[PDB]
Amino acid sequence: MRISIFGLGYVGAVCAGCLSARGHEVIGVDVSSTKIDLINQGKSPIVEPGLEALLQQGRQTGRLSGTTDFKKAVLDSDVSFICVGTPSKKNGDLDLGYIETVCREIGFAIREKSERHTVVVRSTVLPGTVNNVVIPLIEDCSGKKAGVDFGVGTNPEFLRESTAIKDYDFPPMTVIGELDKQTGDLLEEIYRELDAPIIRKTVEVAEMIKYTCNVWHAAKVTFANEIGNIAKAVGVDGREVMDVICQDHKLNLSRYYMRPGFAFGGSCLPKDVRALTYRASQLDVEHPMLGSLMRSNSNQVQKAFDLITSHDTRKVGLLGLSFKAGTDDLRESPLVELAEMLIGKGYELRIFDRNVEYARVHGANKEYIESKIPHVSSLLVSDLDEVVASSDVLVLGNGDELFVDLVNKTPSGKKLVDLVGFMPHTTTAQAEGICW
Amino acid sequence: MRISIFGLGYVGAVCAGCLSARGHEVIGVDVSSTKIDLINQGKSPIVEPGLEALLQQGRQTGRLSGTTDFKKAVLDSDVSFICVGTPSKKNGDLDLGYIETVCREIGFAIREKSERHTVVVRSTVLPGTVNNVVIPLIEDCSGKKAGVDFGVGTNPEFLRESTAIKDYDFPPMTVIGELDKQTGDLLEEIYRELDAPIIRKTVEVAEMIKYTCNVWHAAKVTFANEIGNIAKAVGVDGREVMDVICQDHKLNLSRYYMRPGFAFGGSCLPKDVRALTYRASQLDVEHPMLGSLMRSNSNQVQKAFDLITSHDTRKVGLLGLSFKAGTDDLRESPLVELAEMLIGKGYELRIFDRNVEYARVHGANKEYIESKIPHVSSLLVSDLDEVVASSDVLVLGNGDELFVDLVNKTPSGKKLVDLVGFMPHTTTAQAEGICW
Ligand SMILES: Nc1nc2c(ncn2[C@@H]2O[C@H](COP(=O)(O)OP(=O)(O)O[C@H]3O[C@H](C(=O)O)[C@@H](O)[C@H](O)[C@@H]3O)[C@@H](O)[C@H]2O)c(=O)[nH]1
Ligand SMILES: Nc1nc2c(ncn2[C@@H]2O[C@H](COP(=O)(O)OP(=O)(O)O[C@H]3O[C@H](C(=O)O)[C@@H](O)[C@H](O)[C@@H]3O)[C@@H](O)[C@H]2O)c(=O)[nH]1
Ligand SMILES: OC[C@H]1O[C@@](CO)(O[C@H]2O[C@H](CO)[C@@H](O)[C@H](O)[C@H]2O)[C@@H](O)[C@@H]1O
Repeated sequence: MRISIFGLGYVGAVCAGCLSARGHEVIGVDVSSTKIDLINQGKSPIVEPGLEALLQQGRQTGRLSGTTDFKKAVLDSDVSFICVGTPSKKNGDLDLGYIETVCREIGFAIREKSERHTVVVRSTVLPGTVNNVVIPLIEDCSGKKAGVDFGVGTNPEFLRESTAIKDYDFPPMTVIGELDKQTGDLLEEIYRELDAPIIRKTVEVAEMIKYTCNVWHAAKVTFANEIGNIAKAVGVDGREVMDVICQDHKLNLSRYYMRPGFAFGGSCLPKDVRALTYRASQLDVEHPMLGSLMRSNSNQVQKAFDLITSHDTRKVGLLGLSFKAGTDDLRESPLVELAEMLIGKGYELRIFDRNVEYARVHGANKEYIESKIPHVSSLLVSDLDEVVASSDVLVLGNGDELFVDLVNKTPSGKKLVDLVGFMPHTTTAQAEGICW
Repeated sequence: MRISIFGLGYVGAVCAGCLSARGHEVIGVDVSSTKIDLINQGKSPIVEPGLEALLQQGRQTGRLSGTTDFKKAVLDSDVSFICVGTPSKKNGDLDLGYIETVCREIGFAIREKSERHTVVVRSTVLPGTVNNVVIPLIEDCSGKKAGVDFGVGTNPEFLRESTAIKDYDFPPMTVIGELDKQTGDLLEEIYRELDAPIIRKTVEVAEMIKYTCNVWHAAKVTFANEIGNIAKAVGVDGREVMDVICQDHKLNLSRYYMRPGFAFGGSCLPKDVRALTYRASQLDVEHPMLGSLMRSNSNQVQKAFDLITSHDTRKVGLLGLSFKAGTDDLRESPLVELAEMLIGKGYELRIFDRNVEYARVHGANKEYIESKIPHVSSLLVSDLDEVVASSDVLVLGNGDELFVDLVNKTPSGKKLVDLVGFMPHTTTAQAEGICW
């Protein structure tokens, strides 16, 4: 395919090299005549292993060239990848300056082009950027309309500097933000041979995925460092500790714990976080990230409370009370906390939990339930149908499979607040999720 | 084996069921008459799938029993597991109250026994607890010596409530904290049949591993929730976003980013963290964890500075300047930041980086290197041997393979500050790690 790439930096030069190596005819575009001149000499503008060879190969086969003539580039290509910078503004916000300039240029360029052109944003931009910035600018400069006249989509990159070519060749996945199907199909064709999933999503999901990947990488580093600092302070090797953590692919390096939802609770996570951070404090080890967990957690409880109390009714049914489905353990259950908040605010609360109800009859926790939290346990209702019938707002609190039916076919006149993820789709007038 | 278990709660009751089901003679000890009575009836004190059957089986076969008689329990077993509570004190610190009484009880019971007994702590306790609390109390009350007269070890548990039996049967790994070899060997024999690695470390490392696992789990949930909250605010399904994150087993769900070391940097992580948190703030989405990353990161830079300047010399050699080995990219490099801190405080700094040295004269970043940061780049030295010979403190800043030789064969009269992990072992008088 004929392809134009806007921006020949750390990302764009690699893409240019990798695409031309696969047989595409690539025209690199940059405002920097320094970078353009190097590329036309088969020279890498950066230190990146293997890049110079790919650029050399591209010039020799006539499949790679560099230019500042953006109009010609667009006229001579089927698709333009935007790979320009999105640096921070002074205040930390996303600087759209370069994206804006390129969009105007591309719009001017396609104004009289009679073949359908396609624009693909590889640069990392926030959700909303394509709708509110890219499309309007291109549409205003071209006199054409997105979709029918020109294709638009996003295609984030996951390359790491120093291993960019290997990362391109063997990525974890290809992510496509799709508006019109033609562009999505075009991108699928370009990446089709890679051994990784092609994931097509809305533009907004695609961009959120990119940011989430990068912030996750940052969170991982930060976690390893804070733990490392604590380990050193207690006289052990932080690398040894993290090495063992990384041998666990069931809980540590799996998708478990990675579902957006409600606060964590139970008899161990809260106390163990408090104890480790307490010890770190005693040892003069600052730990901003580890020290933020409990506050964030409490914030999530408040968030659920705010969703529940936003409905002009006092009749709340709480589905689940112990900290997890399948256990009766009430210790530091966020659902108990939520229940107590509701009771404190005068709500008419009914609660269903088959595990806790069972525990009132069989088990060693009867005294806790009847004497320690009587204000809450007295609100237990043994019949799920009754909780549903007599409540207006139903809160899906933990993962009991018995709550599935209620979500699949909700009686009329009820509002659901989903803290776990039972909902098949996003928030509607009758059902709202805490993170969807 | 003959095993006694102290504490028949959520963890202990499960261990009692699973050990007796494997053919061991198990004597469960608790101060709660309620729990003991239930065990003796073959009844579960808790709602935990499959547990009651195991307890029934243990009573039927005559392998399981419960008692408050701690002395007799110890006399009639060869190993005691401690599974008592370790709840928070009011201040968030670890409450050692239950472990202290159990240690005294066990200590008095072993005084009454000539044969060698073995004590294994399964309860989650902070690094240092076994050496500073458990051992002294057992020794004091028994008048005997740890390791020599009685076996001592730790064996953290990784069980989740509601899936505890499945987790016992199919754990990610078995972790053993070891003092005397006999106890380590005994624990290995108990867990040999399981399909998972057996990891034997010092007691402190074992204790640290357990905490790190739980705080990691807490961090995972918190990350998912904060991202979810942002996702909902931008009109997207947070679950859809995280589902895609979890499809990446190369960067997201791998060990990459999980090594303790230095601050993250480069042209993308910092700016993307800043942009996402900025947007979250605009959308009134609180995000304590995500909002803590940059501060923790800057703290790590300060930590390195502190180690470097602790040596009473001004001659510093910095090995690595760009943000990663194998690239010349200086954008938001933590090593450049560190260099500037050192220059600002009057240090005699020499810098080695083969990539920046190359880029300074070939490529597209020359003007930045020569005109923007000459106060740093002018300190570049071509010969690694020269930076080494002329400096007193050498800082291992990024992962260049060239630095390996310096670490394995360090010339006399140097102090190494390892920010990466080149050191084979922990901190010594001549070499210190940022997290080891
Ligand atoms: N302490 C520590 N730091 C680490 C570790 N692993 C990496 N780092 C650091 O994390 C930073 C970023 O490195 P890396 O992610 O390897 O490279 P890069 O920043 O070029 O790539 C990331 O941004 C890309 C991008 O947005 O363009 C992404 O595409 C890419 O996937 C990465 O997330 C660097 O400061 C690293 O030193 C670790 O285990 N421990
Ligand atoms: N939001 C969200 N919450 C989650 C997710 N997965 C689990 N949770 C929650 O995380 C909390 C802890 O649950 P879990 O770890 O499944 O069970 P438990 O707390 O019994 O076990 C943990 O502590 C044990 C222990 O110390 O005894 C550990 O052994 C064990 O591995 C766990 O870390 C609960 O509040 C859960 O609801 C998720 O994907 N998203
Ligand atoms: O150490 C000698 C003695 O120990 C036994 C068990 O008591 O074996 C243990 O130690 C061996 C050597 O380290 C290990 O290979 C083995 O796994 C462990 O049980 C006896 O086999 C031996 O006589």
